[PDB]
Amino acid sequence: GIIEFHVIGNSNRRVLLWLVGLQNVFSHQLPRMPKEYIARLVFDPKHKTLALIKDGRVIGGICFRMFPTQGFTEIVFCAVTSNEQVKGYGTHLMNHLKEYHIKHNILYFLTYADEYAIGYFKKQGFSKDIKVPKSRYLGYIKDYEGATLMECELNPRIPYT
Amino acid sequence: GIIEFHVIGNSNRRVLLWLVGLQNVFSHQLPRMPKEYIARLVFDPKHKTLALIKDGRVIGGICFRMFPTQGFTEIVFCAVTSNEQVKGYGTHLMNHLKEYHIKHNILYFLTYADEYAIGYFKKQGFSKDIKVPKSRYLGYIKDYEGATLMECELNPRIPYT
Amino acid sequence: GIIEFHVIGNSNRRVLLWLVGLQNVFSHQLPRMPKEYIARLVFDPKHKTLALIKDGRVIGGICFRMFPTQGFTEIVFCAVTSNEQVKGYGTHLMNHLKEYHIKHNILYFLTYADEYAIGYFKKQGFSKDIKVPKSRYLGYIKDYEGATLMECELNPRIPY
Amino acid sequence: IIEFHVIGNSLNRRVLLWLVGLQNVFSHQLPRMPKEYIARLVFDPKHKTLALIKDGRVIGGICFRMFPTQGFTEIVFCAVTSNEQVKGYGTHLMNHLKEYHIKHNILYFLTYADEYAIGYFKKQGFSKDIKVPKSRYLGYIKDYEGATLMECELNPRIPYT
Amino acid sequence: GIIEFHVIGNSANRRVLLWLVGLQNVFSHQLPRMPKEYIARLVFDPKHKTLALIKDGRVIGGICFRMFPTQGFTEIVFCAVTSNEQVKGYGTHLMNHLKEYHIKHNILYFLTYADEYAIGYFKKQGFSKDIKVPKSRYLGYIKDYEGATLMECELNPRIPYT
Amino acid sequence: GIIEFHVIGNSLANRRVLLWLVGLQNVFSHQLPRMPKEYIARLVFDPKHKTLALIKDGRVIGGICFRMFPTQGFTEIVFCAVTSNEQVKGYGTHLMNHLKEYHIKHNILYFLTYADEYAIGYFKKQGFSKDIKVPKSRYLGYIKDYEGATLMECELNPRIPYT
Amino acid sequence: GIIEFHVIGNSLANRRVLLWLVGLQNVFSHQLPRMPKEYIARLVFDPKHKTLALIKDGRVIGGICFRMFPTQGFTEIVFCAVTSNEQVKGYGTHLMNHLKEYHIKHNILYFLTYADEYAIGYFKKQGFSKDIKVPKSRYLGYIKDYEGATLMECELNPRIPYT
Amino acid sequence: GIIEFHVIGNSLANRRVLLWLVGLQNVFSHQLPRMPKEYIARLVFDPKHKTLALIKDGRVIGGICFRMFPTQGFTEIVFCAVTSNEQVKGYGTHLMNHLKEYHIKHNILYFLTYADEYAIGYFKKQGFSKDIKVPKSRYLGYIKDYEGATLMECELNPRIPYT
Ligand SMILES: CCC(=O)SCCNC(=O)CCNC(=O)[C@H](O)C(C)(C)COP(=O)(O)OP(=O)(O)OC[C@H]1O[C@@H](n2cnc3c(N)ncnc32)[C@H](O)[C@@H]1OP(=O)(O)O
Ligand SMILES: CCC(=O)SCCNC(=O)CCNC(=O)[C@H](O)C(C)(C)COP(=O)(O)OP(=O)(O)OC[C@H]1O[C@@H](n2cnc3c(N)ncnc32)[C@H](O)[C@@H]1OP(=O)(O)O
Ligand SMILES: CCC(=O)SCCNC(=O)CCNC(=O)[C@H](O)C(C)(C)COP(=O)(O)OP(=O)(O)OC[C@H]1O[C@@H](n2cnc3c(N)ncnc32)[C@H](O)[C@@H]1OP(=O)(O)O
Ligand SMILES: CCC(=O)SCCNC(=O)CCNC(=O)[C@H](O)C(C)(C)COP(=O)(O)OP(=O)(O)OC[C@H]1O[C@@H](n2cnc3c(N)ncnc32)[C@H](O)[C@@H]1OP(=O)(O)O
Ligand SMILES: CCC(=O)SCCNC(=O)CCNC(=O)[C@H](O)C(C)(C)COP(=O)(O)OP(=O)(O)OC[C@H]1O[C@@H](n2cnc3c(N)ncnc32)[C@H](O)[C@@H]1OP(=O)(O)O
Ligand SMILES: CCC(=O)SCCNC(=O)CCNC(=O)[C@H](O)C(C)(C)COP(=O)(O)OP(=O)(O)OC[C@H]1O[C@@H](n2cnc3c(N)ncnc32)[C@H](O)[C@@H]1OP(=O)(O)O
Ligand SMILES: CCC(=O)SCCNC(=O)CCNC(=O)[C@H](O)C(C)(C)COP(=O)(O)OP(=O)(O)OC[C@H]1O[C@@H](n2cnc3c(N)ncnc32)[C@H](O)[C@@H]1OP(=O)(O)O
Ligand SMILES: CCC(=O)SCCNC(=O)CCNC(=O)[C@H](O)C(C)(C)COP(=O)(O)OP(=O)(O)OC[C@H]1O[C@@H](n2cnc3c(N)ncnc32)[C@H](O)[C@@H]1OP(=O)(O)O
Repeated sequence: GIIEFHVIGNSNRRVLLWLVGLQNVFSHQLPRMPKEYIARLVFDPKHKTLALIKDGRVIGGICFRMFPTQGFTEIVFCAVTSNEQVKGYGTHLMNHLKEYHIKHNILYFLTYADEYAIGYFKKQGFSKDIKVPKSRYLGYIKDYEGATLMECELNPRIPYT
Repeated sequence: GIIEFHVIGNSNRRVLLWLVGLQNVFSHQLPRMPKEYIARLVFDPKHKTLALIKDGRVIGGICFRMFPTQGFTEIVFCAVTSNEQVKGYGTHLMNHLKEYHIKHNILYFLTYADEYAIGYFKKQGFSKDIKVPKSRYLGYIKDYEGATLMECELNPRIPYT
Repeated sequence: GIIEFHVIGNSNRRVLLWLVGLQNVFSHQLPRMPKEYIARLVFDPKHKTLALIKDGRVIGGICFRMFPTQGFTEIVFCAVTSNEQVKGYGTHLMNHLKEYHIKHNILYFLTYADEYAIGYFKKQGFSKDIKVPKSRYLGYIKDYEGATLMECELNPRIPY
Repeated sequence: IIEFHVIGNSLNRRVLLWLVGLQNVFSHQLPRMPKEYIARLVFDPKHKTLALIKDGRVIGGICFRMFPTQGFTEIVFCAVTSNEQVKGYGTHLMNHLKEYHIKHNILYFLTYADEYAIGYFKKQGFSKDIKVPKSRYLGYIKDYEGATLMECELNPRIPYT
Repeated sequence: GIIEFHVIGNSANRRVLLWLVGLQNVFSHQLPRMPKEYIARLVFDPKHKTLALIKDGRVIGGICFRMFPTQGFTEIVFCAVTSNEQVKGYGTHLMNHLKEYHIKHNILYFLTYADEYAIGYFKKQGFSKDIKVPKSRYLGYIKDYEGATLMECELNPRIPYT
Repeated sequence: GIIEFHVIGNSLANRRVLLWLVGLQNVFSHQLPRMPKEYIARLVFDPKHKTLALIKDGRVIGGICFRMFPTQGFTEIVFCAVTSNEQVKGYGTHLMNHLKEYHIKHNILYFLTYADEYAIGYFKKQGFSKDIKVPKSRYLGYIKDYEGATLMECELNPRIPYT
Repeated sequence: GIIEFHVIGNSLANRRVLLWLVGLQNVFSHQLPRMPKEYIARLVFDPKHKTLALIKDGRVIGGICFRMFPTQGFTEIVFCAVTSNEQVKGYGTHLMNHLKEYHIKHNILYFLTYADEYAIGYFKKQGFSKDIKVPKSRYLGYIKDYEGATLMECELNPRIPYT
Repeated sequence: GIIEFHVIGNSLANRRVLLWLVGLQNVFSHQLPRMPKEYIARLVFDPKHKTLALIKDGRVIGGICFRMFPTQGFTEIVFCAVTSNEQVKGYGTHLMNHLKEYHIKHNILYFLTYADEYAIGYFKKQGFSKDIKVPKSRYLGYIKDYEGATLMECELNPRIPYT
C-alpha cells in the first residue's frame, strides 16, 4: 500500500473520520484508557494528532499537546494497530513528530510510560532524567501516579525524517 | 424534591436571584465572613458558583475561581443550609464540581480549611501535601492565614457523577 | 490642605501631569538617578505609582512594579518633597501602599536601600532577611550592587 | 553610511530582502547551523534581528528572542560579514542591542558561545557565571552543542548608545 | 554627534511623550523661578508646540512656542539649553530653525518676555524692545510677566534661516 | 452642605439643568429687582452665555452668569448673586475663584464688568480695579456701557492656584 | 390691512421670499433713484445681507436692508425705504423699532450707517447720532464710506422693550 | 490674438491651471528679479493666494497675484507683472480693473501693496495713494513688509462697474 503522515486535529469530513479512527486504535491498544477519556482528549481543540495512514485507513498515530509557553510538548497517546506493529511504524511516527517540533521550535518531549512502554520510548531517545523543572509541567501535563515520567530532548539541527 | 445543579455567575433574573440566594446561604453558614466580601466575589465575573437548587430554591453551593493559566482552581466558599446538612448534599456538590473540572482540563483544587470543615474536605479527598508549586499560586489565591492550605488532585479517567 | 492618594500609571490630562509631577519629585530628590531613566519607568505601562497630592499638586509618591506570578512587588522610587518631609507623609505613603497590596494578594515588598534611606525602610518594617527565595526574584528586580536588598512582609486581611 | 534597524517577520520588500540578507550572513559565518534552521528562526515572528546596514546592504546582525515573561533575552545568532570584521562593528551591534533592551525593561542576556567566539562575548561584558536560575531558562533558550552558556547583565542607567 | 531638531507637541506616542518630559525638565531646571507645574501645563498644552533639540536621542534644549495665526505673531514661551551644552551656538541654532519654521507658515513676528538676564540672548537673535505690533493685537493673548521686558522679532520670508 | 459647582447653559437640553437655570433666573432676578426679569431670563437661557451654578442640597443658592469672548481675549461678568440667607459666608468669593480657575484652563486671563455702586466693594475684594488695560477697541460694543456703571477689570495669574 | 414684519434674505429658496426680495429691490430702487439698480440688487440678494420686510396685505411696501458684522460687534444699515403712498404713517419708525428688537435678541448693540442729506432727520428721530463711539479700526473697510455722506451711529439698550 | 482673464489658484487644480501657475511663477520671476524665485513659487502656489492671469493664445503673458484677507476687510497685492514684449499696451490696467471688479462682488473695497521707486507710478495711475486709511493694527503682520518700499492703498467704489 501507500503510507501517509498527517498532523490533524479538531480545530472537513475526512479529518473528523480520521479522528474517530485514531480514537479507535488508541482505545484498542490502550485498554486501560476509558474510551470517553480518549475521545475527549483526541477531539479537544488544543490537542493535535500525527496520523499514520495506510490506504486511506488509520493504522496508528501519536496524540500530543503543545505547551509552547512552557517550552515542551506532552505525548498523550501512542499506538500502532496490532497487525501492523513490529515493522518500524512506531519509529517513523516518533521521528516524524520530532521533525515537526523542530519546525515549531519546541525541543522537549514529556510523557508518562508504564512498564510495558518504557522500552519503546527508551529506543526513541527518552530518558528518566527530567531536565525540565517540575514548576513547568505539573498541573499542565496529565499526571499518572504509577507510571514513569520520561523526557526526550531534540537537536534543532539533525534530520529526523 | 427536585434536585438540580447549575454553574452560574454574573458575566437572567432567575440567575440574579439564585446569586442572591447563594450569597445568603454562604453568609449565614459562614457568619464571620463579611457579607459584603461574600457578595463582591459571588457577583464577580471571574468567579463562578455551582448552585444546588431544591424545588426552585437555593440550599447550597460551591463558589470558586478557575485559574486555567495556572492549572488549578481555588475553592472559595462551601455551604449547605442548616436543615439540609448531613444528608450528602455536600458530597454531591463537590463530586459535581470535580466532574465540571475534568471536562475543563483543570485537575487541581486549592482551598483554605478552618477548624470547622477540614473533616469534610478530608472526606472529599483533600490533603495537606501541596503538590502544586508555591510559585504557581502565591500571587493568585487569597491567603486565609490561620486556616490550612489543602489540595485535591483529580483523576480525569474516573467518573465522579 | 486637601490630601489625596491615587494609584496611577501610563495606560487623561490630569493623570498625565500627575506623572510629570511625580517624575519631577523623584528626580529632584534622587539627583544621581538619570532624569530620563526615572521618566522612562514612571511612564512605563507595567509600573504604577502611588501619588500623594496636597491641593492638586504632587508632593510625593512611591513608584512600584507588581510581580503577581512571583508573589511580591518591587519598590523603585520613594520620595517626598523637601519642604514636606519629616511630617509622617512618607509613612502614610508606605501605609497606603500596604493596604493596596493587601487587597491584591501580594504580601511581599522587595527594595534596594542606600545609606541615606535605609533607616526609613527599617521604620516601615523592612529587614535584611530575604524570605523570598532568590529563584523567585532574580532577573525580575533591577539588581543594584552597592545597595542593600531589603524585604517587608505584609499580614493578609479579609476585607471588612 | 551605517544604519541599525530592528526588523523581523511581522504579523515590505526592503525588510524582506534584508531578512534574506541576514539569513545569508548567518549561514555563511555559522556553517554549523543548517541554513534551513537559520531561516525558520530569522523569519519567525517571535524572533527579531538587529540589522547592521552599510549602504543599503546587510553586513551583520544579531538575532534575538525576547522572553519578557522571564526577564531575559536569548541571543540566537551573531555575525559580521568576513570583509567587515575587526572594524568594531560587532561592538556597535551589541551596544545598540543593549540600548534597545534597557528601553524595553529587559536586563539579562543569555547566549551559548562556541570556544571560537567566547573572547568576543567576554569583551562585550558576558560571563560564564550564570546568575539566572537554571529553572528560568531551561527549555526556552535552545541548548546548543558543546557551546558555553554565557550571561550579560545590563544596567539601565548607562547610555549604551 | 547626532544632532536633530523636531517640532513636537501634545495632540502623543511614548517617544514624543518622554521628550516633552525631557523638555519640561530642561525648562524647569534653567528657569528656576518658573513653577514646574506651570511649565508642565504649557509644554503639554495641545495649542502649544516645542522645537526640541535632540542630541543622541536625549533632549538637550528647546523653544516652547504658541502660534497665534489670527493675531499674526507667535509667543516665545520658554527657551533653554542644558547647562553643559550652553555657549556652543545651540541657542542660536534653535532660534534659526524656529524662524525657518515660521517663514513657511507665514507668521513673521515673534513676541516674548525677557528678564534682564535674557535680553542679551534675544538681542543677538534680532529682537528689539521697539514693539511694532500694536497693543490691541497681543495684550490678553500672550501671558504678561511683571518685571519682564517685552521684545519683538520680525522675520524676512525672502531670507533662508537654516 | 454638599456644595457643588456646575458650569451650565442652554445648548442650542436636560431637565435637571433646566430647573437649575430657572433657579438661577430667580436668584438673579430677586437679588436685582430693578433689572427686567425678561432680560435676566433671556441672557441666562442664551446659548453663547454660561452660568456657574452654586448648588447646596440640590437647590440653587447662587451663581455667576458670564459671556466668554475668546476672540476678544476676555470674559464679561454679567450677573453675580448669592441668595440672601447665604450671603457673607464666602460663597460669592468661592464662586469667583472657581470661575477664575475655569478661565485659566481656557487661556482667558481678563474679566470685564460694569459694576453698579452696590457691587464695587465685592469686585474690589476679588481683585478688580478701575484701571482698564484691555484697549477700548477690544471690548466696546461687545459689552453694554450702562450709563452710571463703573467699568472694572481683573487680570488673572495663570501660574498661581485659585481653588 | 394685515401688516407683517419678516426678516428674510438669499440663504445658502422659497418662492414667496424670493418674490419679496424682488419687491424690496423694486422699492429701494424707486425710492433711491440715484443709486444704480444693479448695485441695489447685488446687496439685496447677497447671502450675508438680510432685509427686514414690511408687508401689507401680502405686498411689499418697504423695508430695511442690513449687514450684520457679529465679529465687529455692529450692524450696518444699508437701505431704508417706505413706498411713497405709505410714508408719514409711522412705518419707517416701526421698521427701525423691529430692527432694534431683532438685534437686541442677537447680542448686537451698535448700528452704523452712512446717511445722505435727505435721510439725516429720519435717522435723528430714530436715535442716531453723528457722534461715533465705535473706534474707526472696527468699522473702516467693513462698511462702505461714500464721500459726502454722514456717518451716524445708534446705540441699543438690551434692557429696553423696543416692540 | 484672443485674450482671456481667469482667477486661478492652487485649490487644496487640473493640468491647464497648473501650467498657468508655472507660467505666472516664471513671468513674475523674470520681471521681479530681486524676489527669490522659490519665494514667488511658495506664494503663487499657496492655497490662500489667488492670481488673475492674463492669457493670450493660451499663453500666460501677465497677471496679478493677490491675497484676500476678508476678516481684515482688505486684499494684499503680492505680484504684478506683464511680460516685456507686451508691456505699455494697456494690459496692466485691464488687469487691475478686472481685479477691482472681482473684489466689489466679494465685498472687499481696500487694496494694500508695497511699491518701490520703479513701480510707484504704475500704482498711482491705477488710483493708489500713499495715504493709508486702513489702520496699522488691521494689516501689520498680515501683509508682507518690504523696507525700501512704499505702502500704497486703493479704495474701490462698489456703485461703479470697473469692467
Ligand atoms: C503516549 C503516552 C503513552 O505512554 S502511550 C504508551 C505506549 N503505547 C502502547 O504501548 C500501545 C501498545 N503498543 C503499540 O501500539 C506499539 O507496540 C508501539 C509502542 C506504538 C510501537 O509501535 P511499533 O509499530 O511496534 O514500532 P517499532 O517497530 O519501531 O518498534 C520499536 C522498537 O522498539 C523495541 N521495543 C522495545 N519495547 C517495545 C515496546 N514495548 N513496544 C514496541 N517496541 C518496543 C522493539 O524491539 C522495536 O524494534 P527494534 O528494537 O528497533 O529493533
Ligand atoms: C472553602 C472555604 C470554606 O467555605 S471552609 C467552610 C466550609 N463551610 C462551612 O463550614 C459552612 C457550614 N457547613 C456546611 O455548610 C456543611 O456542613 C458542609 C461542610 C458544606 C458539608 O455539607 P453537608 O451536606 O453537611 O455534608 P455531607 O452530608 O455531604 O457529609 C460528608 C461527610 O463529611 C463529614 N464531615 C466531617 N466534618 C464535617 C463538617 N465539619 N461538616 C460537614 N460534614 C463533615 C460528615 O460526617 C460526612 O461523613 P460521612 O459521609 O458519613 O463519612
Ligand atoms: C525604593 C528605592 C528608594 O527610593 S531609596 C531612596 C529614598 N528616597 C530618598 O532618599 C530621597 C530623599 N528623602 C525622601 O524623599 C524622604 O525622606 C523619604 C525617605 C521618602 C521619607 O519620607 P518622609 O515623609 O520625609 O519621612 P516621615 O516623616 O514619614 O518619617 C518616618 C520615620 O522615618 C525616620 N527616618 C529615618 N531615616 C530617615 C530618612 N533617611 N529619611 C526620612 N525619614 C527617616 C524619621 O525620623 C521618622 O521616624 P519616626 O516616625 O519619628 O520614628
Ligand atoms: C550564539 C550567538 C552566536 O552567533 S555565537 C558565535 C559568534 N559568531 C561567529 O563566530 C561568527 C563569525 N564571526 C563574526 O561574525 C564576528 O567576528 C563577531 C564574532 C560577531 C565579532 O564582530 P566583529 O566586528 O568582528 O568584532 P569587533 O570589531 O567589534 O571586535 C571586538 C573585540 O572582540 C575581540 N574578539 C575576541 N575574540 C573574538 C572572536 N572570536 N571573534 C571576533 N572578535 C573577537 C576582537 O579582538 C575585538 O578586539 P578588542 O576588543 O579591541 O581587543
Ligand atoms: C520667559 C520667556 C523666555 O522665552 S525664557 C528667557 C531665556 N531663557 C534662559 O535664560 C534660560 C537659561 N539660559 C539658557 O538656557 C541659554 O543660555 C540660552 C539663553 C537659551 C542661550 O542658549 P546658548 O546655547 O547658551 O546660546 P549661544 O551658544 O547660541 O550663544 C549666542 C550668543 O548669545 C550671547 N548671549 C547673550 N546673553 C546670553 C545669555 N543670557 N545666555 C546665552 N548666551 C547669551 C552669548 O555671547 C553668545 O555668544 P556670542 O555673542 O555669539 O559670541
Ligand atoms: C456684574 C453683576 C451685577 O449685577 S453686580 C451685582 C453683584 N450682586 C449683587 O449686588 C446682588 C446682591 N448681593 C449678592 O448676591 C452677594 O452679596 C454678592 C455681592 C454676590 C457677594 O456674595 P457673598 O457670598 O455674600 O460674599 P462673600 O461672603 O463671598 O464676600 C463678602 C466680603 O465682601 C465684602 N464686601 C464689600 N462690599 C460688598 C458687597 N457689596 N457685597 C458683598 N460683599 C461685600 C464684605 O466686607 C465681606 O468681607 P469679608 O472678606 O467676608 O471679610
Ligand atoms: C443712503 C441710502 C438710504 O437708504 S437713506 C435712508 C432713507 N431713505 C430714503 O430717504 C428713501 C425715501 N424715503 C423713505 O422711504 C421714507 O421717508 C423713510 C426715510 C424710510 C421714512 O419712512 P416713513 O414711513 O416716512 O417714516 P415715519 O412715518 O415713521 O416718519 C417718522 C417721523 O420722521 C420725521 N422725519 C424727519 N426727517 C425725516 C425724513 N428725512 N424722512 C422721513 N421722516 C422724517 C417725520 O416728521 C415723521 O413724523 P413725526 O416726526 O413723528 O411727527
Ligand atoms: C510687491 C510689489 C508688487 O505688487 S509688483 C511691483 C511692480 N511690478 C513690476 O515692476 C514688474 C515689471 N513691470 C511690469 O511688469 C509692467 O510694466 C507693469 C508695472 C505691471 C505695468 O503693466 P503695463 O501693461 O506695462 O502698463 P499699462 O500699459 O497698462 O500702463 C502704462 C502706463 O503706466 C505709466 N507708468 C508710470 N510708471 C510706471 C511704471 N513704473 N511701470 C509701468 N507703467 C508706468 C506709463 O507711463 C503709462 O502711462 P499711461 O497710463 O499709458 O498714460
